[PDB]
Amino acid sequence: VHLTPKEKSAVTALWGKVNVDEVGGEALGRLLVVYPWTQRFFESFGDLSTPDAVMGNPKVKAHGKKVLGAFSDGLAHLDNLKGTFATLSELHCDKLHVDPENFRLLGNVLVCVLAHHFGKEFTPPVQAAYQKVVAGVANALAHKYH
Amino acid sequence: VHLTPKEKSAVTALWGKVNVDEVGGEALGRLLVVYPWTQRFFESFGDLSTPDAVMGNPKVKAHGKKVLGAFSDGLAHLDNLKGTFATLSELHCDKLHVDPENFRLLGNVLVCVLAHHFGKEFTPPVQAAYQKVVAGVANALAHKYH
Amino acid sequence: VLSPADKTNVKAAWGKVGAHAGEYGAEALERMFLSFPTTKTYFPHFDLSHGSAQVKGHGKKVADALTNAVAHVDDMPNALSALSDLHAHKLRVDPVNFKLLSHCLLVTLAAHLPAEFTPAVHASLDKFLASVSTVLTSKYR
Amino acid sequence: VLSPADKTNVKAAWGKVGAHAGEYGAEALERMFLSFPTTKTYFPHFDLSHGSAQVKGHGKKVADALTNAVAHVDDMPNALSALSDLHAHKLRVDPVNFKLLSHCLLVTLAAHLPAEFTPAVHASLDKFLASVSTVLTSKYR
Ligand code: HEM
Ligand code: HEM
Ligand code: HEM
Ligand code: HEM
Repeated sequence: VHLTPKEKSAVTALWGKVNVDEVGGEALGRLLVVYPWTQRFFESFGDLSTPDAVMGNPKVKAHGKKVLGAFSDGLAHLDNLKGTFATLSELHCDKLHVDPENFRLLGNVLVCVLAHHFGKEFTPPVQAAYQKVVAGVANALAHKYH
Repeated sequence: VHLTPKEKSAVTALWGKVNVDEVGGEALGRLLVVYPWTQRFFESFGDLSTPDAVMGNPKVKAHGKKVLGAFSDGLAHLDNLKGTFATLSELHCDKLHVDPENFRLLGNVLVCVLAHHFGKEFTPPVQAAYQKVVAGVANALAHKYH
Repeated sequence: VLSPADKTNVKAAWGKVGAHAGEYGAEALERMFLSFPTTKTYFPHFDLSHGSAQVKGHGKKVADALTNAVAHVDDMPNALSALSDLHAHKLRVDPVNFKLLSHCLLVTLAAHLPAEFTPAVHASLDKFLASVSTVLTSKYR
Repeated sequence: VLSPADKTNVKAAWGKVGAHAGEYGAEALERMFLSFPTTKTYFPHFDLSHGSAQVKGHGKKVADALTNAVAHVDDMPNALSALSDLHAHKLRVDPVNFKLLSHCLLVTLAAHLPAEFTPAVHASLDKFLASVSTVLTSKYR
């Protein structure tokens, strides 16, 4: 993904204020809550019977931290996301068989979580830059499909 | 796209029996008929008021021939579709602003047209190989978006 | 929505399918498993080879559900009520998958009914399968 | 479908929006135009700059349509009947675009209602906007 100097500035500046222990778990939990079919992938995580059960699930909080780590990594290698997610792509694509549309959904939920956490700070231009980033990550993750 | 020797054989063998003056117009017409919003892109083509008006539209038949030509070209350069559709990508993406989901829809309608024309010959394995091809073409055409 | 003409087209085309309904159902499944490998994850207990009696038997079930939908096209929500719960709550089938099966069903009909698969009927069938899909995933939205 | 709880969540969250409805409507549009450039092709006669009175005025219109949907959430098809014809027949808006606007609306609410945008309300709103979207494109399927 190609971000303008002012865009990379907006993204990174925001990503620095991000609560790594929070955000990640919130995004994955909201995905499982908002798009129920995704739960079929984390049955081993325990009880995902209710939103409070999902959001309070430590396995969810923990995996979320991992997911957010992948995004930071993608943030550092925007010039080469395909190479950066090659292993993750193989995982989600060849092993888990997750439909690519779901990588897009997680990216958007992540956008919603950032807006919720940053409020006014998450202006339209800033969201625009982040949409480009999650768009790139989703494509990179799906690259093992094409 | 990577096709197995037996897959490329299936595809090419079928593509040879294809009626170039027919197939192309049939695919584009069915797209405009089945997915009406796509008509907003060909208002200059005249009356697309009814299916018979759409299928009988010479502009539709003519453009279809062009579209089918692009597929044959993609057929010859499967090892480099991105480079092969770079100009077309710029056209549909930067100029026309066609949503990528519609490249997928046209590819599938094309699959339906081939099944209709070839009947039994269009076996599941053969369709499987063609789905891979249209999947590649759609991604290549969208490459100017990512 | 499903217009009076759409309803007529669907009833006529399905009427043509006749006794081969079960066969075409099995064929669409096989086409889906081959063209879209991800869909196979839902059928671990199934042998998805070409002559599989499991796929043969399941195609009959899918066909019968569509026949039910055509017979009660004006009250599909009620008619298919049980199948929605199955696919949504119990199976957690990804919504995207209904479009792949739908496409494979259209491809199978196109391959078996040259005379009937006109652009008009093709559009009617697409809207119909889109309506069946909406009901089966309604336990989502 | 929209469960009794969903209905309650939507009514409550929208109730919070209050008088800022028109403002949030304009904001979601602006967010959509910026994040998803393709959507701009539908507004040639519009100046889509930041202080655009055209976008300000249109956001009010979008907000009022959603208010109508919330007030008649149990008969949206009827209530939004006219808007569907507009977007489908007349405008030929690509269905994909309703998801982009929906997302931008959810993002705008998340940015303005921290206390209310809980995972539960978030899910209710998504289903609601998904239902509004289905009606607006119903003149397709
Ligand atoms: C933006 C897209 C996504 C990113 C960046 C992401 C990232 C990750 C990461 C970092 C892991 C840890 C893998 C490891 O241990 O090395 C993982 C595992 C996993 N992901 Fe994702 N993921 C994404 C989307 C999804 C979606 C949408 C689903 C399913 C609905 C999913 C399902 C899984 C599963 C089931 C695992 C568990 C694998 C295991 O450790 O046994 N992921 N993902
Ligand atoms: C598989 C995807 C597609 C292929 C391979 C394809 C191919 C082509 C080709 C070969 C041309 C001729 C361009 C030239 O004169 O050099 C063209 C033009 C055009 N295409 Fe496509 N197309 C595809 C999908 C679509 C879709 C889905 C839409 C819209 C719903 C669309 C809209 C247009 C328009 C409006 C033009 C006319 C441009 C002009 O000549 O003024 N195309 N396309
Ligand atoms: C046109 C939409 C579909 C129809 C009409 C349909 C119909 C059916 C029917 C009638 C059954 C059998 C119910 C019973 O045994 O009581 C069934 C089962 C099932 N369907 Fe579907 N189905 C559809 C789409 C899908 C899709 C898209 C998938 C997943 C890719 C799927 C996966 C399954 C699974 C896993 C079962 C249970 C199989 C078993 O364990 O025996 N279905 N479906
Ligand atoms: C949540 C879904 C949406 C709602 C509630 C909504 C609502 C409205 C309303 C109330 C109007 C004004 C009608 C009038 O003037 O009588 C309108 C107009 C219009 N909408 Fe939407 N809309 C939605 C989504 C979209 C999307 C996704 C697009 C395209 C990206 C779109 C494009 C337009 C256009 C082009 C007009 C006409 C503008 C003009 O010429 O003044 N709408 N919409």
